[PDB]
Amino acid sequence: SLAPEDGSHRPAAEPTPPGAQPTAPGSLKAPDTRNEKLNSLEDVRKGSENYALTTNQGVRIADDQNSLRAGSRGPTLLEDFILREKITHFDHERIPERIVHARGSAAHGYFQPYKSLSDITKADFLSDPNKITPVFVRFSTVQGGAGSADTVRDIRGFATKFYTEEGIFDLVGNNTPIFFIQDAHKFPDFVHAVKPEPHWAIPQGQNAHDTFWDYVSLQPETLHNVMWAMSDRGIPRSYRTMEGFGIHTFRLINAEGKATFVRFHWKPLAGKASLVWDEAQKLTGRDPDFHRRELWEAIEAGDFPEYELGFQLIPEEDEFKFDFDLLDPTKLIPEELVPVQRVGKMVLNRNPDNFFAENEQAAFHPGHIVPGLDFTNDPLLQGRLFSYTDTQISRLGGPNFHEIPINRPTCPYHNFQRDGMHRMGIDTNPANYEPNSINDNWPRETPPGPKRGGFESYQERVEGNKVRERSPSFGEYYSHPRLFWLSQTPFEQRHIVDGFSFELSKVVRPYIRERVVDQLAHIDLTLAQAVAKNLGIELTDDQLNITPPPDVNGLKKDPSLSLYAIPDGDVKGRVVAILLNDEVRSADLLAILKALKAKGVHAKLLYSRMGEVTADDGTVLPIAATFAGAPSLTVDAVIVPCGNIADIADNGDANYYLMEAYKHLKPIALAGDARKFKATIKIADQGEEGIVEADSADGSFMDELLTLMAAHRVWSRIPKIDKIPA
Amino acid sequence: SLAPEDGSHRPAAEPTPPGAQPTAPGSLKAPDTRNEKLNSLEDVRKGSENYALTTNQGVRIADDQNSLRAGSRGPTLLEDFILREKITHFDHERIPERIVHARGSAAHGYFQPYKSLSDITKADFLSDPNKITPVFVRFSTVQGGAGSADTVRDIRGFATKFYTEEGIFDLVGNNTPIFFIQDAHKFPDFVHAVKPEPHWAIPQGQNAHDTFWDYVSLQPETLHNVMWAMSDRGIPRSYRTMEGFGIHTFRLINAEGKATFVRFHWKPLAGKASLVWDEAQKLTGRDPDFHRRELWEAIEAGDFPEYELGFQLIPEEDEFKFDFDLLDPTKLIPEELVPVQRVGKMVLNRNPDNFFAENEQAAFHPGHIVPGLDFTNDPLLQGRLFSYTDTQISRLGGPNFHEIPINRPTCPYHNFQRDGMHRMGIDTNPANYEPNSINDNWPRETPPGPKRGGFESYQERVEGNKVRERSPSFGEYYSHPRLFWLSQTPFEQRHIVDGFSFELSKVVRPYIRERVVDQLAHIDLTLAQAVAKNLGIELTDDQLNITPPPDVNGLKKDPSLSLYAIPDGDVKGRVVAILLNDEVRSADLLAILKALKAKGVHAKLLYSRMGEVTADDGTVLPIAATFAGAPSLTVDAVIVPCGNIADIADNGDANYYLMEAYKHLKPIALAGDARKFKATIKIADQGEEGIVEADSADGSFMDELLTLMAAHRVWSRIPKIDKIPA
Ligand code: HDD
Ligand code: HDD
Repeated sequence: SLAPEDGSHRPAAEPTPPGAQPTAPGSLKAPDTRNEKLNSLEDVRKGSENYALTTNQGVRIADDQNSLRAGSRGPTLLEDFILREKITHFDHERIPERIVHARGSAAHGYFQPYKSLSDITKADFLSDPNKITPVFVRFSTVQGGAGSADTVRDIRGFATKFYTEEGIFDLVGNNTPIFFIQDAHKFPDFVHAVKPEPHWAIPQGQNAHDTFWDYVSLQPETLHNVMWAMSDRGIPRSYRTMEGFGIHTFRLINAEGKATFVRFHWKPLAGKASLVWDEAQKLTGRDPDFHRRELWEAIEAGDFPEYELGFQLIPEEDEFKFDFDLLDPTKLIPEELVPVQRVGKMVLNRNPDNFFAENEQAAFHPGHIVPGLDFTNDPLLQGRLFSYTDTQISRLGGPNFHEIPINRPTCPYHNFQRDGMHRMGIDTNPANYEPNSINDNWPRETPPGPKRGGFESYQERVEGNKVRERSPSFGEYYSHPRLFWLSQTPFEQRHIVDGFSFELSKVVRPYIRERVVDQLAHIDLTLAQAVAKNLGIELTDDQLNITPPPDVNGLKKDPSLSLYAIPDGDVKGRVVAILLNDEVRSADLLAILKALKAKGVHAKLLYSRMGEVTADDGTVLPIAATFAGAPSLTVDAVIVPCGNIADIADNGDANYYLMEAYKHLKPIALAGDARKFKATIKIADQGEEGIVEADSADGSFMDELLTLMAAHRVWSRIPKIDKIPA
Repeated sequence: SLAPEDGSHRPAAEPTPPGAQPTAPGSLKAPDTRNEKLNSLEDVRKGSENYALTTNQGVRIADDQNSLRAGSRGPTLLEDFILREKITHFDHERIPERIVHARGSAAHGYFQPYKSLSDITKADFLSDPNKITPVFVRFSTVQGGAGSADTVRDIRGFATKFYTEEGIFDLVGNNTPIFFIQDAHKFPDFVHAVKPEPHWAIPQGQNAHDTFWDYVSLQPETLHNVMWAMSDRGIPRSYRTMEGFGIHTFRLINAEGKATFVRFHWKPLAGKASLVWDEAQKLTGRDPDFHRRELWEAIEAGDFPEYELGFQLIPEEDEFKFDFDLLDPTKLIPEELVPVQRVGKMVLNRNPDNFFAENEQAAFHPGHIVPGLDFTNDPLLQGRLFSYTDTQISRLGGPNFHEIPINRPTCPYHNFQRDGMHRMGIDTNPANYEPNSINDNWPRETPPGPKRGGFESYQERVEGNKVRERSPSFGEYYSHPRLFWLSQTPFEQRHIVDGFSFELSKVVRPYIRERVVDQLAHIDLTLAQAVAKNLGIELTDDQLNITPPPDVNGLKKDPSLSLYAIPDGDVKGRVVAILLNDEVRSADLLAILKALKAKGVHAKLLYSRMGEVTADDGTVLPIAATFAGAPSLTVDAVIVPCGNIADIADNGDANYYLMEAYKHLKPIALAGDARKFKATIKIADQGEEGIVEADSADGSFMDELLTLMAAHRVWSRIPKIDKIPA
């Protein structure tokens, strides 16, 4: 036996906080969590304990340490079938990554609606508040490869597979409410532009290069989503703290055949929260798997990601009531004009067992709809419907990708389709066609109906010539970017300016930067001037005189577009670094941890080495990480208790830890002699908002810190940070 | 026309320093760089200027902006073949990445021997110093995906495809002289252990995780390459500044049929140089494409990567003369015992045109040898021979991957093989079998001979039973790690310690850390105690009393194992950050740029914003990047000219710039009022070795600076950096 005697190789099969236990496969970690999809994957789950090592043919292997050779220093023999099976399988492990959104992290969960929506849709998964629908959700970036970093600036994908009783419904969204382009025909162009440039394949995971800004400068329709991407929306703190949107207008179809237009929304119940750019960038180097890790660990801890499904609903007769086209995917529907009606709740409560088998192989496709939904003519949606079926033929090896376990419906599926690579189902039907008499025409078509009926498209009127033409109604590019800008707080505006300025600095051809600044002058002259200035560009007289675009249906702002305008902080599942010394004051530590535990906030105990330290009273404190190994990038706040402060006062790493957290606007709390650390970050004797300080770590020292954490970052600190060399 | 009037979209077709011009495909950048292989690709290069946009079938496209739809707001029509072709090709762009070494960067060049080697090898490419062999070289990391970061801690791959007159020879090596494991049967185990863990696919590009150290702790044969990976060898400054090795003993065979044992080496003519860990890790976040960028830009600048090919030659009668087995790929041959004969030089002088077509699709395989070379019984080599043919069947789509342009021989190739997916050659031979009379038996076998002859294996004697058994002569695991350890400088020793300490700190299961510490105590107690101390572990008495392993054939060190013991700095191609201010002392800048130019050292002008600044004498200085956009991580030294130092004196980014560079041991030079920056980095009034300072930037100031740059980093500074919060 290689396992240790004390059984410490095996993670506890119960919820534990991040870092307490090694992470494990979801069905070993949380064996008691179940839903109908997880249950149905049981036939393909393979265990391992107490089984013999075999070939794939079931032959027991005696020596898995050597090749077969003629003499123990001799040549390897071709007859070594155990070696060749094992190397062959290794040699063919990889499958193509997704063309876009290659980088992504996934979890199982469930959805339930709040009430029946049968008055507006016959969709079965929305028919009954008791009806629970298993889900599999994959979150992702867009641009980078599967091995790229999580906390890049990019759009995020938020893809949900609902395993309904009437088929698979995939809701394939992003974390911003619009897309960059209007017609699918341009997708390979846009994607080629944002992707690594084709001569040298640089840069990975970054829009900060010439071809992307070239495209944008020439295609003003992209400016709306670019504004989002340049805002702090482009750097979420967690997949748990971002919004999701279906982007397109789709249709709900009720049992009377009435169509209602709908846009889909996901509201994060843990609230909205983003990083700051310098933090996000550095974090791609300190922990390129930060969001993937954070997601897995939240679930293992029982901080399950929760989201609320919502619908913006527009009657058919209201199609033309707005200043923009409902079918234009570069246009959002302001919540001030059409509120989001709450629909149901989704909880992600189980990690996969095998990342490749469940996550890498999952195929999501927005054409996968169910009776009670239908499409519209949104010409970007329209082209999507072709792609997500097509791409699976190479990515997943052929037309039986629905038989890969994670993709299988849990409801019945029967039809006359046969064969194809790696065909699993063995059909016993004497007929493989219809109509047939030799099996009495089974499986049979089902008329549409109120429930359990066949799919019928809504009979929308089509009238016009066969044209490759953009609708004139789509030809307005600035008003939405402007509404977005005006809806942001002043610090969010600063961050947008600085996103454009940093990205444009990396564009080598100066005329591209100028053409982008010219485009910004059409959206807002304040934004345009602030960017221009950071680039050494002066606006012309002409540019200074560009009339701003009209407001959107009378709105001069919509605060639902801002991350922070309306506080919606949740501290549960956030993390605090506690910087230890070799003689910690235990009364400080007890108080800190007790207050954190009460609010569901985790802690990591840091020191200059691993092992343990002993507190003043003899208490042994296990160290999670070093200052350098778990940098401030990875936590939401930092607390330093009293003790032997001299032990760390001249530690570069410990000082720097505070400077980095200070710069990135995080709450910092210092107790007793840990107040000495005020010098390092240049805090006045009388203190400042965002630095909590006191003789000892209570009375209200933890309440104040916890209040700063609910506000996420100390925005008021922003003018103070250019000073600090961090 | 969309290009700018002044033609600044197009980079000059002449060598230019990094950042001076946009980078370009190699045949547009260096159209007159030719070699036989590059010329032979001309049939497949496709241009673009002045051609009409078409489908793949050659049909001109009128509107590449719109799908075809029934009405300009109507549905997309299935008959849109233009859209579907474009989206189909997009949907299938990706191919499986390499199972290992997926991340890599490649260039064209040539090789030429220094003298005829026909005394020891009939290999045609080694027959005449005037024989020029085109080459294609791909450098890589090992663990991470195609999308992961360059400056990770990893082994690096160094693969060279020689397009010889008698066949392709691929020399498929790494940047350390041994591998982790003895027998190819264990390669899937080792690789699964090092790769992201299967439940959650974390971590990317890092050995710093439980499963890797689990394997290492249980397989002491790994310890030798583990030591190299934990040293600064695991973090090269550049693919130009690392060694390459074939690892295995192979054979040269001469025209008389005499076999000589050979190990291959590549010696970098730019010298050996590595980053420090904190810089490397941070650089994976600031520029994950840094090595790829730096290789491409060196070649565009004319800093061609050059390497000397070297052979360690051991006569057949000397097979058993050492105290390790020549066929054990975890053992190196110390150059103190068998010197490296320098045999030729390879120059990398042209970048690819298309990364995907030339780099991603390149197939290298060590079984691709030519008459004059042969294999040995090394059980790791033996197993590789199977893998590199097998893996291309999925990765490159079939058995015709040799017809992919970058992979084609430039010499004749004719045989009876036919068909296979994407067969390009159209065979006219009446026969597809031999022996045949219908084509008079052509193409025909060729007897082996001194030149242009067929391949015959060296008739090595085999005697032994069919066994799966490790040779007992491979059962020694510690003496090579020890020799490597003892051969490092004191500062390289500290970085090895820090390497294990950092990595093991991230292993969650503490017993794994302990088991690894125990292994180190079988190598060297000093090492084992220093790593234990960082982990909060105490060695027992038993561990304190483990006898060290014996010397290697009497050697207690070999300075050729160190990166830095023997000075071999070359500053050509290195880069310095010059930090600007809004009134630069122009006389300082003239002197600096002049001295750098003379040594081939590049410069990047940095400021708080883009655009320009104007010098005291009115010279207009273009800014390359901001302090934040081109961090000190990306440069070899920092110089700060005099001028209006007040302008940057209080800029946090400029201050941090100097702190970061100082912490990573880089030379810093400060002229006139720039010396006010001594305060940010805590430098005593009467100066410190590694900080160049003077009233102005005279001739002596630049010589001192360039002398430091030749020593790569200021190792004496290491005790000062603990103090610095950066
Ligand atoms: C016409 C092509 C096309 C266009 C216009 C879009 N996409 Fe897409 N998308 C794909 C073609 C595609 C794809 C090529 O089919 C992918 C890559 C691999 C795959 O399975 O689907 C994909 C993947 C993909 C994923 C990852 C699903 C997963 O995690 O596996 C998400 C979240 C989206 N897309 C979301 C969007 C949104 C919100 C869009 C605009 C509203 C959008 N896509 C436009
Ligand atoms: C038994 C399997 C096996 C073993 C023991 C090794 N490798 Fe390997 N290697 C592969 C199987 C393989 C592979 C699966 O066939 C790869 C992956 C993709 C490809 O085309 O070849 C590969 C790729 C690969 C590459 C990248 C080539 C390129 O850039 O495309 C390098 C540099 C090496 N290997 C070097 C080594 C060295 C120096 C080894 C030990 C001395 C070694 N490999 C052991």
